[PDB]
Amino acid sequence: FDSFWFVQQWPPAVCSFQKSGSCPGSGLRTFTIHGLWPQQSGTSLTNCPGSPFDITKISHLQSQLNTLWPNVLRANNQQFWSHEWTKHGTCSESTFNQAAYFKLAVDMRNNYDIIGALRPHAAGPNGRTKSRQAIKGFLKAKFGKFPGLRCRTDPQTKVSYLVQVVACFAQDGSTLIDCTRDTCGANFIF
Repeated sequence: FDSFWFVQQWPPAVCSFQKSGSCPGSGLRTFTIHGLWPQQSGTSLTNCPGSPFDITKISHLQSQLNTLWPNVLRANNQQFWSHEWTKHGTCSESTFNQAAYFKLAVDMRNNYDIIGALRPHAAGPNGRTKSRQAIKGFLKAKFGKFPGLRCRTDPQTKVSYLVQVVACFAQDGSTLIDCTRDTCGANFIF
């Protein structure tokens, strides 16, 4: 792999697309971790053969993980961590074992406070229209590089909502680099 995509999601927006059934994320008011995806040639590496998920290897991080990496769609956190490790984590196992991988994600989250970067410039979430250029600019100002913005379109109203923010990292897992792909248009609701 040549880089990492550190993906954070906005729980309320994510759950807004679940028009049936429960969605624990409906009540969260902070960006949470979706995942840390190893990349190669502008594409996500997935389902690499590797070690099976082992909860005892990340036992010392259970408090941080339950707070920062909750399953927002269902009330089973461990299953979410297991799914993310098997689908993405195994692809960077040659240099980051399971314990270091989850620690990386937690550290990244603690060092990339999205709302904290937006709040002072009146760009915090308020269910109103925001500009892709403005949001990317504010984040670049605070963190030094351009983030990747991901959106989803409501099938009923055709309105676009910001659901995830990506921070791109070099393969060392600490050097921030510019992201180059957004799925958001010029404007979206946040």
